[PDB]
Amino acid sequence: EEHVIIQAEFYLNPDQSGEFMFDFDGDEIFHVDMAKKETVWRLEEFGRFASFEAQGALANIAVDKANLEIMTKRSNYTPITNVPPEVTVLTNSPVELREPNVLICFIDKFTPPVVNVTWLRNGKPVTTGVSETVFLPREDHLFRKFHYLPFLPSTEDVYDCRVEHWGLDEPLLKHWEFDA
Amino acid sequence: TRPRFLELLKSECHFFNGTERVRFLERYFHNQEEFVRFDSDVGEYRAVTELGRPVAESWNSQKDLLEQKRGQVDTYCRHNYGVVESFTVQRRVHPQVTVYPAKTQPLQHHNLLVCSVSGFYPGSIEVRWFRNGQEEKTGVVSTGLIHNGDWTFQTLVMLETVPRSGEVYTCQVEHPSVTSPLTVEWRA
Amino acid sequence: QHIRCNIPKRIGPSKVATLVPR
Ligand SMILES: *[C@@H]1O[C@H](CO)[C@@H](O[C@@H]2O[C@H](CO)[C@@H](O)[C@H](O)[C@H]2NC(C)=O)[C@H](O)[C@H]1NC(C)=O
Ligand SMILES: *[C@@H]1O[C@H](CO)[C@@H](O[C@@H]2O[C@H](CO)[C@@H](O)[C@H](O)[C@H]2NC(C)=O)[C@H](O)[C@H]1NC(C)=O
Ligand SMILES: *[C@@H]1O[C@H](CO)[C@@H](O[C@@H]2O[C@H](CO)[C@@H](O)[C@H](O)[C@H]2NC(C)=O)[C@H](O)[C@H]1NC(C)=O
Repeated sequence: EEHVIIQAEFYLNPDQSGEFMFDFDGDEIFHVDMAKKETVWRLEEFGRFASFEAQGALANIAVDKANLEIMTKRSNYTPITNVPPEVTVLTNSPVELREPNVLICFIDKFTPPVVNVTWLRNGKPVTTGVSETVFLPREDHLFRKFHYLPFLPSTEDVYDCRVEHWGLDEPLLKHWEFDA
Repeated sequence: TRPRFLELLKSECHFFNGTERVRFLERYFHNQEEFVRFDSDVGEYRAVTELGRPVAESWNSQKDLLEQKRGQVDTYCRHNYGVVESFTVQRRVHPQVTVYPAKTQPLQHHNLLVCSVSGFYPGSIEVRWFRNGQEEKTGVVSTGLIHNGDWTFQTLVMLETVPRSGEVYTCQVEHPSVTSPLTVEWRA
Repeated sequence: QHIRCNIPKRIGPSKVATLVPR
């Protein structure tokens, strides 16, 4: 296969959370913000090349939830088995003192799609300019997710990506420090 | 906390040689378990597990539903390829390349030469190390292909070597964004 | 220029929502 486009959607109970997104060769083209009924492109420029009626995703989620209600009953209410995530923290590119870079926390191979993620600097939470992606699909049907934190490299700053998952016995933390 | 129940739906469109050969798949999952699916290669729904048998039977008896699904390769898959083709399939971003020393042990000195290739797209790439003009393979280690989640990729291909005065190292990068291999030399 | 979505099929006619087991 030269290319693959995947329309992925899901609904979860009792959290009552659902997502709808299109993936192209592992990357996200866009997702729909349920609450706002708006199409959110992964890259700004995409909204000038195409369009999608967000209203359709809401209709789809309605069906997925209805199917979950029925399949939860027919499966005798057997709960999903928690699968703990694998976390990786790396920079967008080689680090250089006083040169703007970006820290990336890559959470992969886990389910259900629910996680608490916090960027810690020297042990204290940081939210300045932090961004994230929705839950992305995998061929093994688990989930992937990215978290970003733009920072200014320094030998005085230590970072950690703290991740919490119901399949994890304790908060998982990944450390990162400038290599001097 | 409490038990969770997850329903998953994936509609897949697989393309081989553009839109010359296209395959549509509609897959239903419950708690990570695929129970029923439509595959354009078959033309009807097929149960994947016991839970999906009654579902396949009910859906398959509705020919009007099956006809619509049989037309997705054309009015869904090929249609969407046409729309995003220009900024996805044809997307190309040149890689940034840098070579620098690193230590496999903060103790002693630099004994690793890193060829960093970043910000590129698509993910398909080839990196080779050369010492004094001869390709080196036995001492090469890498992070493998790394996806940044933002339509860019990167990879670190490290050469385990102890530089000596006079030696010349060369990192060679081959990628769809360029019609000629890119090279960065490093001299000890 | 318009991306189309594929529409899933309802497994049943039931329009009931029940509170999942504790
Ligand atoms: C999950 O389904 C199984 C089998 O359908 C249930 O197993 C037993 O079912 C009988 C009635 O058919 C009950 O009298 C027993 O108490 C059940 N034993 C157990 C604990 O497995 C099972 O009850 C169902 N799960 C639940 C607890 O709802
Ligand atoms: C994310 O964090 C929240 C808040 O700490 C977690 O919710 C708590 O979970 C504990 C179980 O260890 C309960 O005792 C608390 O009552 C919960 N707080 C409330 C009121 O919501 C939640 O479990 C975490 N989610 C994940 C996926 O790790
Ligand atoms: C690759 O895909 C093309 C269609 O995009 C297949 O068809 C070729 O199409 C070109 C023009 O678009 C013609 O000039 C060729 O004659 C076609 N191929 C032949 C020889 O029939 C092409 O066949 C596909 N490649 C293969 C061999 O699978």
